[PDB]
Amino acid sequence: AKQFTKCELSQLLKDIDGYGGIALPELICTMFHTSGYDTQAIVENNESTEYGLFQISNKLWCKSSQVPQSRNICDISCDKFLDDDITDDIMCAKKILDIKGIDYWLAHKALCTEKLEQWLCE
Amino acid sequence: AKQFTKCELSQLLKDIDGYGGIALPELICTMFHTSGYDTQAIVENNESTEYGLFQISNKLWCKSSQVPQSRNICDISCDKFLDDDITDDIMCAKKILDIKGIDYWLAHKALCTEKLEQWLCEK
Amino acid sequence: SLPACPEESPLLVGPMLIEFNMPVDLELVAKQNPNVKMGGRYAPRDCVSPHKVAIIIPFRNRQEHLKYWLYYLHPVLQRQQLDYGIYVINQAGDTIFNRAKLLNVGFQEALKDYDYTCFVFSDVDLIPMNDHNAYRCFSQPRHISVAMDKFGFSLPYVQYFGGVSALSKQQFLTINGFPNNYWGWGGEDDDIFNRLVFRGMSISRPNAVVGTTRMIRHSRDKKNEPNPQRFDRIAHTKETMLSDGLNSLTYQVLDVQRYPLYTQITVDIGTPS
Ligand SMILES: [Ca+2]
Ligand SMILES: [Ca+2]
Repeated sequence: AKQFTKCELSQLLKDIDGYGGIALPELICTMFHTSGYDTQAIVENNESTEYGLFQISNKLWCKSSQVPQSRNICDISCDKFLDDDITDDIMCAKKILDIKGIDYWLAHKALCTEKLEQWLCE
Repeated sequence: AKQFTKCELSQLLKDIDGYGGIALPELICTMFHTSGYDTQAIVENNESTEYGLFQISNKLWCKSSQVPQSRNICDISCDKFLDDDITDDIMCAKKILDIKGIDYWLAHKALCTEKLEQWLCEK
Repeated sequence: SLPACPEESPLLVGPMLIEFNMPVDLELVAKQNPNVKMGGRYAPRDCVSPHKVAIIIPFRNRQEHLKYWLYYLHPVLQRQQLDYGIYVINQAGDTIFNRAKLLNVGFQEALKDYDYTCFVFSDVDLIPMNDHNAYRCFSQPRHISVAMDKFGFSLPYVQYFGGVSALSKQQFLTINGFPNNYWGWGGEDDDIFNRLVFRGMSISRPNAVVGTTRMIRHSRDKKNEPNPQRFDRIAHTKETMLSDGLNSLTYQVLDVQRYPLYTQITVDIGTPS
């Protein structure tokens, strides 16, 4: 069981700072409201489920028994987004960022485009 | 399954824009309060059930087991209003519009005749 | 004897990690918060606060939800330097749920205890993510839960007044209180909104990043199935607010429980007509 902190998570996504018009602090704001930095956060729905720190949907990004016809773009089983190792979570989130964009996460436009100082980690 | 956004629903309701004199953002506002853009929204009363994004009732408009005597005005099973295609949902809604007007959805009068500017998709 | 507490509290920490995965022991949160007096009452020993806040919670059979609420809110409310009280208005029976009527009771039942001048009306499953989100009233009616996670952290609509709100005693009296004739889910928040606007008032909100809120994930309820009369009722608030409200409110108090963390008032509020 692993739960990051704001700055602890920040140093881990350093390669993402400047990744396609994306500021790391805006992305930190995003995950705080998305999962609260919790590697084991999970949201269960009727047809779908969202897994881990990046809340990655089994609809198309990963693979589960719930949605067997998922495209499985990250080419991985969904509950690998529940280990304490987000090394693979980052690899998939990077694909989300590259394909859908940072607004896959609803909280970015709504909350994380201004007042970014609280999410800065220096 | 499917649940639309204010912007996704906007592109799918083009052919209905102005139908009955009801503008696009009226619909979007109306269906939000009505179903929340959920295509699988099901609300069943004592003697009826409302189906899908438009919450079409089985009391009069669709063929259902619960209401086997239904007039079935829209020639369709109530269950096709729970899929992820709203093509035939719209064609029943056009028909509800023709007969009953916008007042089938009472949310329109209540919440969707003022401040329509928010239900536009930005870009 | 005691000075006036500042406009802004020094104790505020901002963003708070909210979790619902762990077990909560009401006995422990009590010892966690020793300054909270029997019945869920707290007032600063350091200052005198202008905010005399009665916090009303409409309730039936969500004790596990109530645990988490008290677990997070008491510490927040104390760091906000509020002269507050916690009222859980519990609906006795198995009949259709009436959120707005329970709120009316809470207003009337809290006044019996103390001279409250502000009233936070809060659902039991709504937790704030920032303690800068003030749980007290303003010059205008205050919408506190303005960026809910279930809504993608956006206001679903600009006339939405659901979840958590704050009304001064005079704002609550101007609109004849809340409606008592909304049985079931939905509408009461829209009607209450209509009452305020028709009385010239406007909605005051914190900015999105402050009014953030997590909701405790739960399956819907049979005793609170969606009200099919609501959309018809919202459209006639201007004509019904005078007849239905605080003036036409009746109830029967069955029980009053003074718990360490909250005051629970079990009430018979009747049945739909
Ligand atoms: Ca992982
Ligand atoms: Ca359909």
